Amino acid sequence: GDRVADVIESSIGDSVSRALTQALPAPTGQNTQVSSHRLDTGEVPALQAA
Amino acid sequence: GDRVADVIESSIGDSVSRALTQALPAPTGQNTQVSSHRLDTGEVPALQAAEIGASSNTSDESMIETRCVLNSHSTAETTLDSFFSRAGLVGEIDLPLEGTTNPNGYANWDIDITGYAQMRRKVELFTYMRFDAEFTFVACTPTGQVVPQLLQYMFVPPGAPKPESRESLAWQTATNPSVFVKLTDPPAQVSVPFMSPASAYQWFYDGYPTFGEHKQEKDLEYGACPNNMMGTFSVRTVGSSKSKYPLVVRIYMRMKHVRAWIPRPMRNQNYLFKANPNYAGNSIKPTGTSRSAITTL
Amino acid sequence: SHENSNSATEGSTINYTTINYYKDSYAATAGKQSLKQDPDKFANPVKDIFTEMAAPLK
Amino acid sequence: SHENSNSATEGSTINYTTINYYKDSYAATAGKQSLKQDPDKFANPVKDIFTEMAAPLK
Amino acid sequence: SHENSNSATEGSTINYTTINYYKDSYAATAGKQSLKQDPDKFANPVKDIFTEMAAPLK
Amino acid sequence: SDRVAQLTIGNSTITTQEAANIIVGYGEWPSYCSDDDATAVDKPTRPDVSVNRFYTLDTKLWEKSSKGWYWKFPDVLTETGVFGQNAQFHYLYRSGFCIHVQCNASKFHQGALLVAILPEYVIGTVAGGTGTEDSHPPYKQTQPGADGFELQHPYVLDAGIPISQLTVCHHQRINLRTNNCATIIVPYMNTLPFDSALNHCNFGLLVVPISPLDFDQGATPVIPITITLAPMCSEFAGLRQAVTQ
Ligand SMILES: CCCCCCCCCCCCC/C=C\[C@H](O)[C@H](N)CO
Repeated sequence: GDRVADVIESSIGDSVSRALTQALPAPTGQNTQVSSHRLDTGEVPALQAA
Repeated sequence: GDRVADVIESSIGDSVSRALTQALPAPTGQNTQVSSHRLDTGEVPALQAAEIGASSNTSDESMIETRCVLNSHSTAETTLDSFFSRAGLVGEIDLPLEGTTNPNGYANWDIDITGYAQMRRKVELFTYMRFDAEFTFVACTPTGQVVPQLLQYMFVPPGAPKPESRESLAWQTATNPSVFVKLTDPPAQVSVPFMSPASAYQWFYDGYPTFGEHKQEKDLEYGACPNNMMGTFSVRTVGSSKSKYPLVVRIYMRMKHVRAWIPRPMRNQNYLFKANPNYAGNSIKPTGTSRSAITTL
Repeated sequence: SHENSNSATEGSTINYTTINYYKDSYAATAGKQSLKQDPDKFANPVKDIFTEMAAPLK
Repeated sequence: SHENSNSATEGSTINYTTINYYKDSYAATAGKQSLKQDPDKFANPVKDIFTEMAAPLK
Repeated sequence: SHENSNSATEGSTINYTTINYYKDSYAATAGKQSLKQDPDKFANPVKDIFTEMAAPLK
Repeated sequence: SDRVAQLTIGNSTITTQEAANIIVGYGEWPSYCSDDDATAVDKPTRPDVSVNRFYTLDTKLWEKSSKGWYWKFPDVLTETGVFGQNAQFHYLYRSGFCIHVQCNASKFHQGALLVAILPEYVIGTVAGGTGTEDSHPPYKQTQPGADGFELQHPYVLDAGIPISQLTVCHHQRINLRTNNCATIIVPYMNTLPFDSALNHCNFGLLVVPISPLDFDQGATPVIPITITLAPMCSEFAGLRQAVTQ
């Protein structure tokens, strides 16, 4: 018997484990693709934030 | 006959007032919605910039966990109609028998509602006001005693002749409006229109009304709006002889159909004069009261 | 019904509910006003409005 | 509705908007008059009218 | 008809028959109330009601 | 796409790299007078670029013990340019304004200014201190021109009204960590569609340090403030000889 909106709109009792991930099949090592020269701005795949 | 492109593509002569806003109905207080936890990046509803000059657009739905509240509180008492339609003292005239002020059975009182601090500060919250009014004249003896006496309440607009005595010929009220009353009867009460040449009265006029050089001699003109000088209210004891009852007339004004523009800071210092925002610079008072320490209450 | 429209709100978007026994409309009651607000005019008077979530200075 | 038409404007082109609680019409209010002007009657009372542009004495 | 619903019974199941010459409803007459009783609320406030004939303690 | 601005009007241009935003006063843009609202029958001259452009008044120095300054409008522009000659040659006047205040300082300075627009900023006097004298302010102090006048009692704004509640009018805040400009766009504010520029002042521009300027010695001690202002949607009417006051 739920009537107020503070309990209909609730997430209490959410037992499902919300995961950000997904296990995918990796039977072999990852293959390598062919790559060329890039001489552009904006995109910097070597600069990271540990 | 417009041919060049520098005048076809022009915005000169655009009289339409382009506004960024829109007045929407708010009969009740805003209701509250249900809110949950947020644990995200990018969106920060609590961090503001008062440097923009705007106010915080934040909510409690964004800052705490709230419940649905249906607000049924009315916004109808903060209207100008309710805030100003409350009859307050604007003047007080004495018709004594002897003395120094008005010992000759008549008295003229130039209309300014800025002689008592309670109604002044409430209208001086705004810069411009346009209203009808209702004046009410409560006449009595200093002791409060009521007496059988007949009075004449004449309104003398600008240009019209002010009466020099009790038996003057201006009291004939042929075109001027007048009121006769007995004091054994209830207080008089007349309704008044918006009577200014401008679209609104203005309690603050930043400038001089007359042209010409402005010296220390005629420096008292600073701030005088003649669009507010609605004239003179005169009062006599109707008679050819001296009365025997001293009298005091109190005037109580009530606004109707109010409109107002440009709010101002409310005054925190004491008034000293009429139509003049002067203060005592030696005794400046804070607009609040003090503590001794900021960490201790 | 036959009376001069001569109050200080004739020519205003707001409509009133007044009582009058005269031909002069400025004698009528104060009435009920309309409940319409414009807080955006004083509180967020910016050319480029910004949302609650948006951090204003990008 | 049953009242004597006995005011000093009964038999005038102008119509009034009056209030009365008696059978005598001269007791009624002053009312609202009609807004009709005839300035030509005092200001240009000529048999042969002439226009603004026309220099009158040819 | 145009008046503020601002009496201390606006939001009550009971309907009144009032007279008013103002826009404030709290100025109106006391009126006639509705004739509705609930004696069961004070006199038999039991979860398990029992009849007249039924001896209550079985 | 908010901290940069280019204000272009006429033959003038102000660039800003550290802006907040633009304030539009009371939510109305400047405009011209309708035929409904007008009363004077004369055809008004609307010079569109010779007077609608940015003028630059003078500089005030924000020192440690600065109290504040005010500039009355349109007294600032009655001896300056083609605006200030038409205002002399005409009897009426009607324009909005775009005010712009600049104060640049390092990232090691700190301070705040309140930049407010108060309509009908009537000036009061100290009444001799005692409160007995009905003194009146001089013309030097009421209308001080483009060199402005400094406040003696800035808590009450020299009118008995508190500085705290001045943010109910238009305002921006110049916080030297966050910005160095303040743009306020003001419409025409009056009970009348037209008025004379030489007798009546429509509003005042208050510049008040709420937080005191502070820096350690070694830095630059001279931090100016410059007022830069454009008329907008200007109109003039009623032509006669030129009069200054
Ligand atoms: C039979 C007597 C009738 C008296 C009617 C008096 C007319 C007054 C109309 C209201 C005027 C509004 C108040 C006036 C303006 C301001 O208070 C000052 N003059 C300016 O500071």
